[PDB]
Amino acid sequence: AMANNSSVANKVCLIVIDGWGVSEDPYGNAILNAQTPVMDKLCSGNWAQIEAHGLHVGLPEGLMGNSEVGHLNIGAGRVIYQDIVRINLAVKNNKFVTNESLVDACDRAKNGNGRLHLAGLVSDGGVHSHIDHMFALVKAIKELGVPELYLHFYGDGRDTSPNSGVGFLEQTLEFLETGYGKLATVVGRYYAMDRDNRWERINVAYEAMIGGVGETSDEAGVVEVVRKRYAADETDEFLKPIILQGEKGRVQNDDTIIFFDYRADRMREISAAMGMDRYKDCNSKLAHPSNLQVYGMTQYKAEFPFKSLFPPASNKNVLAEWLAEQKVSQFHCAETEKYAHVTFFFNGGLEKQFEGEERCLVPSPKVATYDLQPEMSAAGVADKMIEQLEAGTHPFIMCNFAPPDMVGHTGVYEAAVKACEATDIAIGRIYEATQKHGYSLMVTADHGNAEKMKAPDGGKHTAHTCYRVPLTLSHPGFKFVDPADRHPALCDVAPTVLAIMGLPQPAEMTGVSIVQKI
Amino acid sequence: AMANNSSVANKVCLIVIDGWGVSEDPYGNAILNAQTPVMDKLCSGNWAQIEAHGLHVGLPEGLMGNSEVGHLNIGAGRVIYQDIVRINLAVKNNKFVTNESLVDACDRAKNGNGRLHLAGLVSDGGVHSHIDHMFALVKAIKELGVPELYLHFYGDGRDTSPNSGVGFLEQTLEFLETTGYGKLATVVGRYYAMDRDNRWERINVAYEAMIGGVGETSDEAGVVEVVRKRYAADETDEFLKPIILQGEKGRVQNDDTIIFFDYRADRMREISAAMGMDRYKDCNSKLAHPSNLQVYGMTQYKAEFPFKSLFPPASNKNVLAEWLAEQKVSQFHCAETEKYAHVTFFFNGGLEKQFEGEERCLVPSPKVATYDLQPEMSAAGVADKMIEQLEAGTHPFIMCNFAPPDMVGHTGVYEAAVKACEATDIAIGRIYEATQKHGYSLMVTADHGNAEKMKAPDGGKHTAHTCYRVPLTLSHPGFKFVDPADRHPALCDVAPTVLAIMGLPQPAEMTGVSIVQKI
Ligand SMILES: [Cl-]
Ligand SMILES: [Cl-]
Ligand SMILES: [Cl-]
Ligand SMILES: [Cl-]
Ligand SMILES: [Mn+2]
Ligand SMILES: [Mn+2]
Ligand SMILES: [Zn+2]
Ligand SMILES: [Zn+2]
Repeated sequence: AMANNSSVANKVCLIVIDGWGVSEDPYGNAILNAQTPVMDKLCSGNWAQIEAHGLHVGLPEGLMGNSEVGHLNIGAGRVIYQDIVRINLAVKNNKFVTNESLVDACDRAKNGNGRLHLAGLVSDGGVHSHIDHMFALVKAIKELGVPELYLHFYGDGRDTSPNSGVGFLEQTLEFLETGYGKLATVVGRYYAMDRDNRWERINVAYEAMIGGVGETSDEAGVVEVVRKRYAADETDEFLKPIILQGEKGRVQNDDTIIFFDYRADRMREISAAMGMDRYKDCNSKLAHPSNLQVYGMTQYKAEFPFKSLFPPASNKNVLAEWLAEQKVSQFHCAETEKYAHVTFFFNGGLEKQFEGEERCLVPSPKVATYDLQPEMSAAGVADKMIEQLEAGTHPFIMCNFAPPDMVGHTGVYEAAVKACEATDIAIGRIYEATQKHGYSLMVTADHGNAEKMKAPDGGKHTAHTCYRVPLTLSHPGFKFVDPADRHPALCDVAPTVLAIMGLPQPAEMTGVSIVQKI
Repeated sequence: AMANNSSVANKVCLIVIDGWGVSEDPYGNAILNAQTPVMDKLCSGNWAQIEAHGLHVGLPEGLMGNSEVGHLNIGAGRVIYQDIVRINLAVKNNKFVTNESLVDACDRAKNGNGRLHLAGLVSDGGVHSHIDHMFALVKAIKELGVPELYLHFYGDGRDTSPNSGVGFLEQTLEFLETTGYGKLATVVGRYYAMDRDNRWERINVAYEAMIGGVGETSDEAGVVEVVRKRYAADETDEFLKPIILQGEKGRVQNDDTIIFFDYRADRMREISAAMGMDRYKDCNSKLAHPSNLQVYGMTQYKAEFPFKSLFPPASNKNVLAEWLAEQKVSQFHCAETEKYAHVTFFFNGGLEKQFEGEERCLVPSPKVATYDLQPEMSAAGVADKMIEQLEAGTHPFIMCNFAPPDMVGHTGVYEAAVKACEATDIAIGRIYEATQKHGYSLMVTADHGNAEKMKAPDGGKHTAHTCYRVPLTLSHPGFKFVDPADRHPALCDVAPTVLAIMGLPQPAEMTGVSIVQKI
């Protein structure tokens, strides 16, 4: 128990059903078709339906939700953005020109020797990078007034077929006359983007960038150089270096460099060769430049000192942390299959247990597949939550219910039906104890699943869905309201909890409470 | 980092493959049939095959392993038993006579009014209890010299047939006259004694039979005839209304002591709480509640109860993670999401505690509907993180789990299971190469089998774990495997062996043995 447990206005019990979405279509919908009298009552009158997929939860548009994202967003009281979504939003919304690390890098160049470099995979493959990110960067760098910009083009031959490079090269050249920036290197990813510690490969790109070791060319003719490579059966992935500009186009002493790939695994070696001691591993006859600073689109290794344009989200003052800071104790409970989700992920994506936080794990059943015991261990989770309600120790308690997602993944419709009936029973037992012991009950889900067990052709559908999830509230003194500018979403669950409890909301929660007092 | 990291003789990398068993049968064997050159080499020459099922890992005889049992036993360096196994062993090896809580209860009776009660379900059902356990308690209590012992018989009709109770009753009566000691005091159906839905009006019937003799009077000579008459009236074992023997002397009285012998908690919480706490209020009984009772349970029924238990939960002190921290040696635990709990909560002894110097790493599992769509799962990422720790050299003990063989094995797709095992072997190869570059000894084991048996005999899918042995490998050529003196080697021997290789002391709580020998 924590010192301020008494100051709380309302004690709250939060049930996160796993894989329970709202769909009015009955075909293969195990939730609609199950006997679910408890949720039928809670999901009536004052209840909301909130988004748990796509950009509402920080995922690419149209992509289904999942347990890790779902619990992260539920616990955070804000949208947790996947890296790609963050960068594409920055491009769409012209946010690079005020990006803290990009501004820092351009200030560095401006107060120094004026020289900046851009390096990465240049194609529309979208696995490691996108040319659109490089274009957005060039435009921002120009607007920020950097004197000299050079581009190092790593040719793509795996994510964009082996003969498209000549087109991305032509596109880049045409782009640059913008009227700003100069192409300095072309080399295949086989050399620049090795991830198997074959530093003799890395050395070709390192020497190309530092020393101009390669075939000399200029903007005029560079496409013909590449065509000559194609005719000799040397494709994009494997292009040996082509050198444009002269020493001025090389990565020199005091220069600043930005890698624009957002996937770390194939950038660790080249970035480390430029900005740390791995140049020693290259065995280059060239001298390593002094006083370089390297920036990455994202964090490539925690051990690296490089600043990142989009570093890992700090995720400060998630609900669990804020309650501890407010001196309010809490309880998190799940069975084994979702135990990590209510702990590691619910608490912001890190291994941390906060002062006053008590955790409880219920063993999952030992069966080959969960359709053989569709009720799983929902009953035992219910037992532990009822025990906490009778104690009354913790003003905020929460649990996860596993059956709908885990049985949903089997594709067995009748098993999913039994799973939803057992889950509804457990919810009813918790609800009756909340009403006897003075807790307000909120039921949600992290994403849907069991409401869609059949594909259109009548076969199994074993995946999560994009349907909305419920949000219920037993307290009669509140009414659900929508946000001003967007649909309600999981980021709004935690702000709302705090409102009911009568606690302050931290600035870091950019979600909003979606209830009003009445 | 930690202060004695440099004192270790050998740094150890422990890989726990999930669901990788040893079977020579090629039929449906995705492990054997997959291309696995790395594990084929590690599992040659000096290597061992160790047990991961049944009593070797604390489970009932013949029962397959699972990830919680396996990671518990691997982490603990001892057999982590299941309540049932512990009690059955105690009966076989005459250990009730020296059970600490049983002796406490018998000393209480002996120093007090001399009166002790046994209460539970009397049948061979084996779900909630076993009559063999009750007989063993009678024999031990007699040997301990308790003056008076009374038995309260809850009739079984759910875990055994509805008209079998007369046999268990006859058996019990003959048994008591074989011990010249102990008296049957009550017969009442589990419908009353063993409710688990808070129907306190049912609990009260049993409570009043035990406390005040509310029921039908009988004696040893008559009880069988009474029960048979119940049967003729369509009242079977589960629903027997109370039968009262010995009169008041057989009742639960002031200052009496009572032992419940069921090992399953869910149906004992109500009657035991009625006797030993405040739920007698809920019974609304006409009888006064007795003063100064003491209640003992076969096992712990609820943490909130003050009751001593004959077999309380394992303390699990000085598991490997705690012991390494106590020796001021740092450590690293890594897994992907599906097995992250197993390398943390379970590996460390079944609790939420992170010890000083322990660094943890969770690798996201792939977001696919079912894992046969990406059978390599995230084995490569786990390997990337282990290789980063091996290059750093910070932690003298590092360990990881590889999920694919178990999780893909559960899909029953043979070719996907094969791909899972090939990816697992590749990841192992990359780790092995890192341990040789950076001066670690490599040990590979598994928590139980799965993928070595993907097809049932009829050609259908086999999605379950198995009872096959698992490997234990060691790259250090200074040691040879040696079997234990008195049993097959098992998962409980993995942790002691690690310590032996690292040159560290072994805590007394690790009752496993190192199964290597210095050369
Ligand atoms: Cl790739
Ligand atoms: Cl933040
Ligand atoms: Cl039962
Ligand atoms: Cl112990
Ligand atoms: Mn799922
Ligand atoms: Mn398994
Ligand atoms: Zn989920
Ligand atoms: Zn396992």
